[PDB]
Amino acid sequence: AVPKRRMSRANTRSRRAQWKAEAPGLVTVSVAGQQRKVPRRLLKAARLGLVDLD
Amino acid sequence: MKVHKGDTVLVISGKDKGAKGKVLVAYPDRNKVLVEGVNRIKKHTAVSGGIVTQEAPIHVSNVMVVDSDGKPTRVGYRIDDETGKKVRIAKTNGKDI
Amino acid sequence: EFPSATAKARYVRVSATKARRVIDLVRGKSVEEALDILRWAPQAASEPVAKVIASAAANAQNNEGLDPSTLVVATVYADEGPTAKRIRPRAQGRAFRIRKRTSHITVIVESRPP
Amino acid sequence: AKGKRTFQPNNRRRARVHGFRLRMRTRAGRAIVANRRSKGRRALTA
RNA sequence: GGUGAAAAGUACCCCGGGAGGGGAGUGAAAGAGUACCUGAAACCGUGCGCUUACAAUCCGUCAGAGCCCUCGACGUGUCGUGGGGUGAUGGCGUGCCUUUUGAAGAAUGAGCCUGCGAGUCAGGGACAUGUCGCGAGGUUAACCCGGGUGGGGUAGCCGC
RNA sequence: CUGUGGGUAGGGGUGAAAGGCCAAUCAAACUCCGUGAUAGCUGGUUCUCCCCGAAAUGCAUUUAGGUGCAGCGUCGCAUG
RNA sequence: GGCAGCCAACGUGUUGGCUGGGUAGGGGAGCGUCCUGCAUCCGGUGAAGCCGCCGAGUGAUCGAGUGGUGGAGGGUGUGGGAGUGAGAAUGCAGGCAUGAGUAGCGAUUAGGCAAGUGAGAACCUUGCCCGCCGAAAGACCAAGGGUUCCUGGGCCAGGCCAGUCCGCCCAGGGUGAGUCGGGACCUAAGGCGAGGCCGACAGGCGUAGUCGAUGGACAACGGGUUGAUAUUCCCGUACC
Ligand SMILES: [Mg+2]
Ligand SMILES: [Mg+2]
Ligand SMILES: [Mg+2]
Ligand SMILES: [Mg+2]
Ligand SMILES: [Mg+2]
Ligand SMILES: [Mg+2]
Ligand SMILES: [Mg+2]
Ligand SMILES: [Mg+2]
Ligand SMILES: [Mg+2]
Ligand SMILES: [Mg+2]
Ligand SMILES: [Mg+2]
Ligand SMILES: [Mg+2]
Ligand SMILES: [Mg+2]
Ligand SMILES: [Mg+2]
Ligand SMILES: [Mg+2]
Ligand SMILES: [Mg+2]
Ligand SMILES: [Mg+2]
Ligand SMILES: [Mg+2]
Ligand SMILES: [Mg+2]
Ligand SMILES: [Mg+2]
Ligand SMILES: [Mg+2]
Ligand SMILES: [Mg+2]
Ligand SMILES: [Mg+2]
Ligand SMILES: [Mg+2]
Ligand SMILES: [Mg+2]
Ligand SMILES: [Mg+2]
Ligand SMILES: [Mg+2]
Ligand SMILES: [Mg+2]
Ligand SMILES: [Mg+2]
Ligand SMILES: [Mg+2]
Ligand SMILES: [Mg+2]
Ligand SMILES: [Mg+2]
Ligand SMILES: [Mg+2]
Ligand SMILES: [Mg+2]
Ligand SMILES: [Mg+2]
Ligand SMILES: [Mg+2]
Ligand SMILES: [Mg+2]
Ligand SMILES: [Mg+2]
Ligand SMILES: [Mg+2]
Ligand SMILES: [Mg+2]
Ligand SMILES: [Mg+2]
Ligand SMILES: [Mg+2]
Ligand SMILES: [Mg+2]
Ligand SMILES: [Mg+2]
Ligand SMILES: [Mg+2]
Ligand SMILES: [Mg+2]
Ligand SMILES: [Mg+2]
Ligand SMILES: [Mg+2]
Ligand SMILES: [Mg+2]
Ligand SMILES: [Mg+2]
Ligand SMILES: [Mg+2]
Ligand SMILES: [Mg+2]
Ligand SMILES: [Mg+2]
Ligand SMILES: [Mg+2]
Ligand SMILES: [Mg+2]
Ligand SMILES: [Mg+2]
Ligand SMILES: [Mg+2]
Ligand SMILES: [Mg+2]
Ligand SMILES: [Mg+2]
Ligand SMILES: [Mg+2]
Ligand SMILES: [Mg+2]
Ligand SMILES: [Mg+2]
Ligand SMILES: [Mg+2]
Ligand SMILES: [Mg+2]
Ligand SMILES: [Mg+2]
Ligand SMILES: [Mg+2]
Ligand SMILES: [Mg+2]
Ligand SMILES: [Mg+2]
Ligand SMILES: [Mg+2]
Ligand SMILES: [Mg+2]
Ligand SMILES: [Mg+2]
Repeated sequence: AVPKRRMSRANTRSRRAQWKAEAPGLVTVSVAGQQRKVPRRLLKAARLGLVDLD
Repeated sequence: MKVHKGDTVLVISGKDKGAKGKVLVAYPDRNKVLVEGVNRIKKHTAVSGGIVTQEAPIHVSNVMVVDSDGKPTRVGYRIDDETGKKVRIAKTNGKDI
Repeated sequence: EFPSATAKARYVRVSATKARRVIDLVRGKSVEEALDILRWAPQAASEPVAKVIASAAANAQNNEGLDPSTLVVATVYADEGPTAKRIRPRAQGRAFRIRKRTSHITVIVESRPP
Repeated sequence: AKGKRTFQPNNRRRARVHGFRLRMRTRAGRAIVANRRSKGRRALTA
């Protein structure tokens, strides 16, 4: 099927609104004596040095 | 081009108007001359590291040659039939420059 | 008003609407918080925008000479840039158009009080 | 599953069917060559 | 096709792998940076003001509460011959064009913007009507002489 | 069956014949030219206001969705 | 209370009376655009264009009123001339939306890990596995292509993702023959064709000839070597 009418700005912006990203939730870790922020998923791997904190 | 290398010229128009100088190089096909002391520019040199200052050409119209008593002039031509020559004379005083 | 520093990144090979989708994460935040959020956010458009933010911070480091930790990303947005047009050949001799889009990311950060 | 397209390159045959010598030997060919020369083609003939 | 008058085309420093920028300089100007005169609209953002999640809306128009801005006056917040913005709410309200007896029509055409796209010209043509010159007359054609648009040219043509 | 080289050309070729094929096209290929072909047919034709304002009938028509003349509009003049 | 059309009266600009829906269509009077004769005026102390504000006209429209931007030409009067006005032609060109961050990302083999490189690695390099082809998905050519080959460098465009890689970009280099495959040898189908005959002309055929391989004749083999050529270079032994 094919769109019958060109779609209006309100209706275009209504579901262009749903295409968003969510910010990851960060927690603090201490590496080499200085504090960094990492996801809680990668907390252990940062605590034993397997994620590269730039 | 009626104005050559090496002859003193008074810049007659433009910002540096009122300045004597000497033509260091003539560009006959561009109607331009390069006369020292006037129309200076400030150019950036990528390096001896710094910013340079030299001259840039002025249109040959903007400058008039100087007489034998330091008065600007238009230049005409006389014929020296003794050698077939075509000599530059100063229209103001009637002698060469 | 607050003292401010600016940074612009033009002709970045990222769609404007795909840059905005990670710009909307970090608007109006401290510079360090924004850089962390971008560093752990799993969208590629973070790479340009992050750099731009960092660049602005450095300007306040080196041209306004103001405190690193007071910086907040006050304004950030992504303008459209030039588009290149290409052709993808399709079935039965059709030829469809492809847009290679770009962006200009602009950031102004301010040194607000704590 | 036949998939043979119409153009099959052959340098010699292209010469012997469209070349300079064949355009010249006839009369309409000399007309074509003169016409192409007048138009300004950088390549009068194959 | 269009930087600037002139390359004086951004030395040096800083972020970045570069691209790109920020200071500093050049310049009358960099809202002129070799993506370059002016830089419209469509289209795309960001910031602020008002509004909007019990509501059936050709999307306007008329009446209209509340809020916001602005101009006067008295004064110190409330009117005024006021002006803007937005609009809860109430009445009325069936796009444009073509073509049709009759289309909001579920007949055609049109996604949008910007630029472009259709009664013109020739001719002592014909007819009619204005206007001007001369007037029982009116006028020349080819042509000839004029660096001109001026002057000669009676062959013809129309009226009689 | 197949490669290489060659021959047949448009009212012509070729066809163990389907109007098949002849460069993704064939009840007469394609290109340029005549040429801005011609279409009683469809479409489109761009600023404003002021005054007036129809017809969809008759007659003829190789005519019937076209046109001519009449009727009916407007403007100018005459009459009143 | 304002306007306008027709008409009348005094009279010479007023007043009065009637009238003013409208398509096809007829008539009248005007707005805006551009080019120009003549006349005037404005403009780097900032023209046009554009964006506004505040206003104006009965309409097209106006603003020698004003600000912002801008950087060199404009206004007005009175005549002259128009490539003089668009919203529709399944109109033409360019730029950009809607669908939509959606479909797709091109077979029927399938990848993994360790290490390296690098700013960045699922995709590049190396190793070890696993799997697929194997009358091929291996080896060598013709036709066709044309530098795509090798070395060094690159990473903006291209690669349906990324790319440090690449048949992509850049520079330099690389193709060696008495014997291979052709010509200098030969002819077939056919092509052209001295003279020639035919045909109003343009031309049609064609003899002698001369081209024309897909065929006939004719002397080289094994090994080594370069990053890139190899019966070609070299080595050994041959043949014409
Ligand atoms: Mg001068
Ligand atoms: Mg990231
Ligand atoms: Mg195809
Ligand atoms: Mg398409
Ligand atoms: Mg088949
Ligand atoms: Mg300066
Ligand atoms: Mg300027
Ligand atoms: Mg541009
Ligand atoms: Mg510009
Ligand atoms: Mg409610
Ligand atoms: Mg209802
Ligand atoms: Mg309402
Ligand atoms: Mg209603
Ligand atoms: Mg119809
Ligand atoms: Mg109809
Ligand atoms: Mg009907
Ligand atoms: Mg419709
Ligand atoms: Mg409908
Ligand atoms: Mg129809
Ligand atoms: Mg349609
Ligand atoms: Mg056009
Ligand atoms: Mg005429
Ligand atoms: Mg055979
Ligand atoms: Mg052949
Ligand atoms: Mg047949
Ligand atoms: Mg073809
Ligand atoms: Mg075919
Ligand atoms: Mg035919
Ligand atoms: Mg025919
Ligand atoms: Mg004709
Ligand atoms: Mg026609
Ligand atoms: Mg009427
Ligand atoms: Mg009639
Ligand atoms: Mg009449
Ligand atoms: Mg009246
Ligand atoms: Mg009326
Ligand atoms: Mg009425
Ligand atoms: Mg004007
Ligand atoms: Mg004039
Ligand atoms: Mg003046
Ligand atoms: Mg100035
Ligand atoms: Mg003009
Ligand atoms: Mg100004
Ligand atoms: Mg202005
Ligand atoms: Mg006129
Ligand atoms: Mg026009
Ligand atoms: Mg238009
Ligand atoms: Mg259109
Ligand atoms: Mg288009
Ligand atoms: Mg879209
Ligand atoms: Mg969908
Ligand atoms: Mg889906
Ligand atoms: Mg999918
Ligand atoms: Mg694939
Ligand atoms: Mg690895
Ligand atoms: Mg197997
Ligand atoms: Mg086997
Ligand atoms: Mg193989
Ligand atoms: Mg290679
Ligand atoms: Mg690349
Ligand atoms: Mg890619
Ligand atoms: Mg490499
Ligand atoms: Mg390579
Ligand atoms: Mg030999
Ligand atoms: Mg023969
Ligand atoms: Mg002969
Ligand atoms: Mg023959
Ligand atoms: Mg031979
Ligand atoms: Mg052979
Ligand atoms: Mg090799
Ligand atoms: Mg060998």
